[PDB]
Amino acid sequence: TLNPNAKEFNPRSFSQ
Amino acid sequence: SPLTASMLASAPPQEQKQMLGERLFPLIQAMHPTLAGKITGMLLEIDNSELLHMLESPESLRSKVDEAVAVLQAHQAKEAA
Repeated sequence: TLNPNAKEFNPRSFSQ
Repeated sequence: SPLTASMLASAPPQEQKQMLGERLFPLIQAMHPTLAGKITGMLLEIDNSELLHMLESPESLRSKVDEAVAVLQAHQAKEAA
């Protein structure tokens, strides 16, 4: 199940 | 150039997560621009085959994102209090 303490994801760009 | 299961097979497990996140992120950000990085991070805990399914099934992705936002927001309520 989903853990709200998970590492944030960093995309290559936000214009994605 | 869509992401395919064979593309993912060419990569180390950690890179596969990043590759999956790259495709998921714009979709998640469209749904929830503020929470997008955190929501994506949460979903990336899921098995890669299931993440591929989510990329193929907008209904499946939307249900999972709804779940993640509700969990994140419930957690935030506990921390805010």
